[PDB]
Amino acid sequence: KVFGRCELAAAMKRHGLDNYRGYSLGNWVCAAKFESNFNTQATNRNTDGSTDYGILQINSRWWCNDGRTPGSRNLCNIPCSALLSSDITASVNCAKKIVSDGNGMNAWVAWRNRCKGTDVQAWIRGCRL
Ligand SMILES: [Cl-]
Ligand SMILES: [Pt+2]
Ligand SMILES: [Pt+2]
Ligand SMILES: [Pt+2]
Ligand SMILES: [Pt+2]
Ligand SMILES: [Pt+2]
Ligand SMILES: [Pt+2]
Repeated sequence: KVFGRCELAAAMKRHGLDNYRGYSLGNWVCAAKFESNFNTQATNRNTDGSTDYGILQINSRWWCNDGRTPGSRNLCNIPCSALLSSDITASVNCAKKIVSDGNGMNAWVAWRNRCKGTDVQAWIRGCRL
C-alpha cells in the first residue's frame, strides 16, 4: 500500500509511535517518507546481501528473517515479509525494538541524513490526529 502522509501519521499514532523513546510523530513520518516513500511494499537489496523491508526499511541482518541473509539475527522474531503488509503493525512493533536498541532513530540512515535536526513537525502539518 502507498499511504498518504496524514493517513500514515494517524496509523503511526494509533500504534504508539508518537513520542515513543521521545521521538515525536513527525520524525517517524519523515523517516518513512525518505526510507520507503510511504510504500509498504518497498524493498532494497544491500551490498552486504541483506535486504531492507517495508515502510521503515527494516533490515534482515539484525531484525527479521528472510531466509537468505547468511549469519543474520532475527531480533524482532518475524519473517521480513510481514513488514510488507498494508497493516503496519509488524513494522511498528519491530521499529519500537530497534529505536530502543541504543542509537535511537540514528539506526535509520535516511532519518539521520534527511530528518534529524529539521522541522519534522512539517510532516504532520494539516493532519487530524
Ligand atoms: Cl533497520
Ligand atoms: Pt488509503
Ligand atoms: Pt492499524
Ligand atoms: Pt498497535
Ligand atoms: Pt515524494
Ligand atoms: Pt513485539
Ligand atoms: Pt489526538
